[PDB]
Amino acid sequence: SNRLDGKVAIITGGTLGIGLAIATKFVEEGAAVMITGRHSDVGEKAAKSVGTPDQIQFFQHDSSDEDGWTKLFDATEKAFGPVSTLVNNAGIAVNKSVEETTTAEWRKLLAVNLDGVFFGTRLGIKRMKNKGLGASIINMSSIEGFVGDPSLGAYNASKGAVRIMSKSAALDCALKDYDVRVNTVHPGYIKTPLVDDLPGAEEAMSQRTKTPMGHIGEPNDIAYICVYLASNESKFATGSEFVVDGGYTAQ
Amino acid sequence: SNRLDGKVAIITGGTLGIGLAIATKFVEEGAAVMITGRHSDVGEKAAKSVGTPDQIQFFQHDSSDEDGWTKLFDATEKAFGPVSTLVNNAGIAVNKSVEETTTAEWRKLLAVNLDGVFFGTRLGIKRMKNKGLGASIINMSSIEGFVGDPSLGAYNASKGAVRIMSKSAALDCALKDYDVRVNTVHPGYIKTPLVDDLPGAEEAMSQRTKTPMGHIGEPNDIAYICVYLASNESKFATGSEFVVDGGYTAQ
Ligand SMILES: [Mg+2]
Ligand SMILES: [Mg+2]
Repeated sequence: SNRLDGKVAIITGGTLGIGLAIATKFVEEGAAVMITGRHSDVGEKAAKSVGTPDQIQFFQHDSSDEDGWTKLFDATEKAFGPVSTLVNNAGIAVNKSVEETTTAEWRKLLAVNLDGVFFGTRLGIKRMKNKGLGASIINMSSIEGFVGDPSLGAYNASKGAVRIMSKSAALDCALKDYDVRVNTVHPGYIKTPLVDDLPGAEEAMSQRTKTPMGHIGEPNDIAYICVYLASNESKFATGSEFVVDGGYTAQ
Repeated sequence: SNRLDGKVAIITGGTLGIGLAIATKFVEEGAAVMITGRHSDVGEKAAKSVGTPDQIQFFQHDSSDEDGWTKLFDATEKAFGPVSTLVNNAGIAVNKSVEETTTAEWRKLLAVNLDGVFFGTRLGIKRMKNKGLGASIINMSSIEGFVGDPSLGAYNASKGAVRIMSKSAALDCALKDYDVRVNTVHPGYIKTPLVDDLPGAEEAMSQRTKTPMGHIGEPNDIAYICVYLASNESKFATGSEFVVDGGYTAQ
């Protein structure tokens, strides 16, 4: 289909789940991809599973590591040429209400879910602007960027932050004619091995009072909207929020 | 009209502008008030200007100071009895795009605008739940919790964070029957001495492409919605955002 002909993408947290599905579909559509993750055993196997080194490689990185972002961009460009596309997908969760969140939990979650997305967005603008690449920054979020969950307080803070920060970046890039778009993607519940590892989680998420479709999604649901946003098909979309949630936020 | 009969309020950043107007109207409506600010020269004059120590006192505090929060709730309880009402109003600005934000600027602004609001909200829930106080946490925000501004990147992140974190807190308090409401307030542009000191700032904010009313607001515009939210008049309002912006976000 070649919908991402010539694109060079970084996908943070690309070795598992949603990130891995995005990476897989990006390679299928002609993009060269650098996936990141915390563990080199998982990451090297993930890249080889998707394609050859001319298509996809792994780079070990914690998205909260500001200095490592520079090496990540350098390694990606050395492998594949100038980066056109950044998917800020790496994220973690803390299962606590605001009331029950420790300051250590707060700082750990914000380091990945907010600081890391800031570091990637800021550096991506600088490295991606003014190169005629049709550059696109896709900031992964979730339904928790729109609605509260009583037991995801810090997570809610991080997703609301990325939702509105992304609009600021989108506007600055558009007003300055940078040729960089910035958008957010908001999955509802998505089946991954990690959800499968939590007894009863999918069953609770599939209740009609949570997901009206009565089931949860799959990683390719998020990969397909990310192909659209990375592609030049979405060249007029910037500062927007794309929800794929089985009806969660419609009620 | 005694709309805040018996209430005991903490107002962070209560020595200037919006915070001082909220403190003034809260005292008029029968609340006891502890205002905070950085500077004891400003804060002691401000409290004395509003009322007697039985009505209003000052407590020196940086809202980023986690231990100081414990001291502030202790001092307010000692002065006035159990705290019923918290206005998280302290905030700062950085005039930078996401691209042009330094990490130091990012961490300085989030320390006040996000961590400080988290510290206050978390402690407020713990100290005001289950006391029959009609407790209310008002998290101050702005139009930049809804829309991007290309030159307020970190500020946008902080306001989006507080917007959705406040919904999480509202839901958990409601579900647990804590008798604590949490809401956000979103001023547009407000005339203050700080705006008056920057030639042409008010004129630019008053252009119809910014504020459709063709002028900016005043601190009492925000004080009046805060009286409503602190009062038992708003006992069914929780998890909501209240915008007072001259039409800014309507276009
Ligand atoms: Mg090949
Ligand atoms: Mg709903």
